[PDB]
Amino acid sequence: QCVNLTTRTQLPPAYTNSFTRGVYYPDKVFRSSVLHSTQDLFLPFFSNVTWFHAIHVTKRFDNPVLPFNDGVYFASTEKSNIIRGWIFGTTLDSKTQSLLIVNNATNVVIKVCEFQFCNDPFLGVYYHKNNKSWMESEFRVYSSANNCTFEYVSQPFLMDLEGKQGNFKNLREFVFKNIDGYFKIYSKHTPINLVRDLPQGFSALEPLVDLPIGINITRFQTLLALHRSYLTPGDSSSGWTAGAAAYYVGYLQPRTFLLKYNENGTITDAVDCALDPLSETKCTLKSFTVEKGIYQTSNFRVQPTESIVRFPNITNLCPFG
Amino acid sequence: EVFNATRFASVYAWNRKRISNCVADYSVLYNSASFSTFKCYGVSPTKLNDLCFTNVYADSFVIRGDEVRQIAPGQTGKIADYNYKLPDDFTGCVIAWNSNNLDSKVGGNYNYLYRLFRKSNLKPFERDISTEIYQAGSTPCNGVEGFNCYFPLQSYGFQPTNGVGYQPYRVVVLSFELLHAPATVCGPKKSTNLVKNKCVNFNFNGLTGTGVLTESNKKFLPFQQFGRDIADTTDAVRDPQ
Amino acid sequence: SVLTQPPSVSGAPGQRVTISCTGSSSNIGAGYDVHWYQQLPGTAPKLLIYGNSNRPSGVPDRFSGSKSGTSASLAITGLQAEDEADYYCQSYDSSLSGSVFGGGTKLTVLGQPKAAPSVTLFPPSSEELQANKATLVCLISDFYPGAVTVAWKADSSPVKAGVETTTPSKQSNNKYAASSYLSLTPEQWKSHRSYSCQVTHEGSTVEKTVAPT
Amino acid sequence: VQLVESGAEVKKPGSSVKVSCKASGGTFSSYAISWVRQAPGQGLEWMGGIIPILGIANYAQKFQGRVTITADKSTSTAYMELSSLRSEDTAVYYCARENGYSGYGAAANFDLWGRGTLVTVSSASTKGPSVFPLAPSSKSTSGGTAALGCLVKDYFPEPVTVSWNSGALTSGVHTFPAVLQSSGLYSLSSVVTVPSSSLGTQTYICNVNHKPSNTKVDKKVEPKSCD
Ligand SMILES: *[C@@H]1O[C@H](CO)[C@@H](O)[C@H](O)[C@H]1NC(C)=O
Ligand SMILES: *[C@@H]1O[C@H](CO)[C@@H](O)[C@H](O)[C@H]1NC(C)=O
Ligand SMILES: *[C@@H]1O[C@H](CO)[C@@H](O)[C@H](O)[C@H]1NC(C)=O
Repeated sequence: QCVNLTTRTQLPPAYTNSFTRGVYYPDKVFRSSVLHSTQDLFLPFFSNVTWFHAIHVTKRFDNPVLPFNDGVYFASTEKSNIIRGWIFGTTLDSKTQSLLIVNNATNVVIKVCEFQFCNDPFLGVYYHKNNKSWMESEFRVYSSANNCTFEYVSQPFLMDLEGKQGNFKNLREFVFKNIDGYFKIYSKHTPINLVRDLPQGFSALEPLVDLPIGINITRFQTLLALHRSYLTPGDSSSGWTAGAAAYYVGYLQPRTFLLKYNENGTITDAVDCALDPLSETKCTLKSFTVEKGIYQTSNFRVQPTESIVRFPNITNLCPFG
Repeated sequence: EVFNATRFASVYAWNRKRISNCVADYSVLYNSASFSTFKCYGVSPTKLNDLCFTNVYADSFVIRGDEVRQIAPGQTGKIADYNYKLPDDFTGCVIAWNSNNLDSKVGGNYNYLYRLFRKSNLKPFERDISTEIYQAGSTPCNGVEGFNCYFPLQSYGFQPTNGVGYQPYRVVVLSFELLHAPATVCGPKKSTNLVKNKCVNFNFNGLTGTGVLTESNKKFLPFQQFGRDIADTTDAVRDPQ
Repeated sequence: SVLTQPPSVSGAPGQRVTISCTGSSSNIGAGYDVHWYQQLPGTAPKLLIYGNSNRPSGVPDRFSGSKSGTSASLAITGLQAEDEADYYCQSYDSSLSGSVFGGGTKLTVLGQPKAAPSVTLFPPSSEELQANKATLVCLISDFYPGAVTVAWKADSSPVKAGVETTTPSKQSNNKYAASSYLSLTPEQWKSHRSYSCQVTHEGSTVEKTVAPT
Repeated sequence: VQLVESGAEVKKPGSSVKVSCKASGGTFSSYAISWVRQAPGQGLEWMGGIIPILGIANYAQKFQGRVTITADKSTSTAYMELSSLRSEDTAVYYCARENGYSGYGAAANFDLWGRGTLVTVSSASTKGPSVFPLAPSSKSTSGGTAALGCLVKDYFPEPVTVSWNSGALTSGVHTFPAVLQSSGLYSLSSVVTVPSSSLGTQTYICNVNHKPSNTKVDKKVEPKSCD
């Protein structure tokens, strides 16, 4: 079960720029000392990406129903493990096979079923007076479930329930794709010390486990968790806190990318083919170093925007009886 | 537990087991050298592992020694028509053996029941647990042990000191179904042995190449299975053993 | 055991409330029919619906049962004043060689407002001291609802022995009443100077202390 | 028809219990009869079902060979015998009836149930009860009302009712439930409100009856003299 909120003020989302983000392994093979390019769903560099805030100091809490496209990029500079999990679905009315991948304090629960998703499912952490530790007690994610067939349990992972207002210390990236009904999850923890304007660093993403659900996903929505301290009366209407968090939502575009493989076998650089003419030349020549000279990348074709089809004077009808 | 258990059920209410999200091998069920009769219609008993079906329905019940020939399509009796009817397109796989050392005891073992009387026939693959007294005439009797109304359920005559045609035989039937759902339970391959430094042929789930297996000095990340090279040739496959 | 059910569900008086239970592929998903029962606290359970296709005599039509694959469903419309019971799902299991019920969920959640409690303290009599025991009683009455926390103290350390709490019952004026005993010995009854009964009800803390001497 | 069962019964931890299931009318010698239990804290279990026509026992694999259920055709009744009781047997049993049918499922349903037999076994067996008087003091009587009653202790087993003047008092009576102690003992109380103008002309007495103990104590209640 869930509860409704009241009308209050919020902050509008801003638009930032990415710097060499959205790179992962496009296959499950080993490559070294080879410059091979493929056609997969990646994120174009220097593109316009959305930015959503989650800090308290006010009362910023936005969780819209964004449409799920072919491949997404969810980067989160997580510090105190505020975001718990993510849900998926089409209409969220207990009619399709919705997804529920949450990361609790005991074990990861990946249950793809037909749960009754409410308008805003959020986790609740209450602060006890006797025990001086943050414990999760308000488990308001779904109402009930009628029938389900798929059920999988992932590996246990520890999480911190204490929320602070300091600077972030870690960075987590999440990539969700859906090809041939299979679900792909790319995640890797990279330590960093920054609040915004992510640097131009490079870090790959390795998959963990493939989920053959065999269904179509068109919408998605992230889940947020709040804390119930002694400063707030304890009601989730106008007094609450969320700590400090910032997540990025990006859409992967079907663009070819040239990857670099060293002797160790990890991804070092990523060169696009439809972003910059310099990178396009490095993409077609299959070399990271280009000398002086003239080359040919592609062609220039002007698509017609109008079509004039008409006749002089002919005018008649036709019977068929 | 379906084969080896402490006790079984009757024929009017038998155990129904479904094999889903699992995998098994029918090679051990053939070389047991402990079954009395083994009939498997619809498919060969030795060529049913390569081809697989969607679901497997297995039922377990007890039967006498003289009624083991009644489990077949194309005859009429007293048990094959009132307890479990066999259709024309019956591709089941029945297995029977003698285990009179567990379901028989001195004094008379009458634990399991059976149905003897019935109004009419029944559709195949249907369970009948109706304990209503079958009426043979046109007047009721309020369910008494008198005239014109007899109880259809009767006891058994199982005894460990009987002969060979009246002993409790553990009979099970393994039926197969071809539905629109993909085949879940099929036949898997096992691990025979490993040989290296010689030109051999292997099939590591993604290719079938002929060559040697030399000991490499590079360790791969624990998320890949294959490996290419500069010339775009798969020459490094991790051994899942 | 093999059948799991949610512990509690919520609903509104006028909306559709749907409850289900999940099992295995050998008891409910094999093909066996399900049976739903109602366990009222104070009477014997009766039959509501069998096979999810027929309607027995004496049961309303608002109950709807269906089987979606390997799980059953129960949907109702309208919450009357007789749904303060538990719902169990029953199906024939082959691995257990018999019938097995579910967990059971509670529909009623809460319908009790607050009020002002009143506690009285009665010391033991003179005839009870010769019985080699001391029963310190603490009666609470005229309060709502019946959810109180009983605590004891001896003016120097709270007591963590011999405490008990009796569930409150409904009075004739829609009120609750309860009592708490304290098993002690007369050897230590006269050594301590006083005894009290500390009770809290929505922040309201009322205190009453007696004196044996 | 209607099936009537026995009331409450308390036994020893390690003895045999003897209950029965009676049937009013007919439709008992033609259908199967099973026994379904229910305990506060967990779900409902199923021991087994017995047929009265053939007299065949059919229990479950979760219950061992410690309970025997018999049937009778002369008076159409059924008995239940269970020895070597434990601390978990504190529950209630029901005498249900089964009516089979035809279909693809063919599951056992319970259309007709019984009344119920409360079988509670614990320590602190039946002994001699003792009631203690209770009188108000000068500090507890500040207005025009008084509070007094009788306290019952070391009584066993349940149930035990309390009457005032052989039922002559109806307004202001309140009976408190029991509670499980550390030694398996129960304790109740009963207080009534009365004006202070009747404490010197009419006395209050408590009449406590006990059916399993065949005792009836009549103690007097008098106000305190020191306060
Ligand atoms: C690459 O480096 C990592 C981290 O040191 C090591 O775990 C891995 O074995 C290396 N892989 C190769 C191919 O050298
Ligand atoms: C028919 O042809 C004449 C001359 O080419 C032109 O002016 C006229 O518009 C035509 N008719 C139509 C309907 O276009
Ligand atoms: C297979 O099992 C062996 C030993 O049980 C283990 O060393 C190996 O890693 C396993 N292979 C897997 C899990 O792919």
